[PDB]
Amino acid sequence: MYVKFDDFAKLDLRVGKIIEVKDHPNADKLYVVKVDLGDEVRTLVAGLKKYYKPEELLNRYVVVVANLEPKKLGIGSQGMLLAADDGERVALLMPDKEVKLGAKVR
Amino acid sequence: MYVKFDDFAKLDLRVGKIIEVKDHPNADKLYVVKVDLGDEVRTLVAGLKKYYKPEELLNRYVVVVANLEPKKLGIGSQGMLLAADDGERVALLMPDKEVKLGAKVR
Repeated sequence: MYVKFDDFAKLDLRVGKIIEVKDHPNADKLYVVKVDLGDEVRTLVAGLKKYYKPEELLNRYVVVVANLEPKKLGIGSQGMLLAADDGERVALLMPDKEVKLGAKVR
Repeated sequence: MYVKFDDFAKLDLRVGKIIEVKDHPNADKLYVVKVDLGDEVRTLVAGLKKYYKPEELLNRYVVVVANLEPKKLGIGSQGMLLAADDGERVALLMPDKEVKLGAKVR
């Protein structure tokens, strides 16, 4: 279903860096990662335990929907990391080069 | 400004592969690329002439807002490739691993 440009612009996609990956004590397959957006530190709950080992996620440049309305998952989460998934594999999005943390995706 | 989850779900972010990069005769800095979404072939107008040489964009796995309402830019365009930009550099988003073309980003 076609989406209008403003419907896209409403989203604030930013580039961030995962600073901490901790296990979410209150959910089996969720990780509680902290993302560094340069001016702020978004801590969000992401389900990547099944596809990523903490060692892999740390220091990774990821893409997050920064302005997603805060939620309580267990623990407080704000935003989500984007990753593609072809029903089989799950692969996080990332810039092809490094950029100022908090870089606007458009 | 907080965005509701459905406001995010409205968008169809897909992984695609750039099959062709041609110069847009009717605009200085625009490229007219064709993206392979696996089941379809989205041809969209992207302004990357300034940051990417055709040789670099070809065979690249990129992320596109598939369901963006078709537009006439000059030439017909549907959707747009996502790239981060810290006001200086411009870096396309891409999966960290390869995935079925047309893979849903979420």
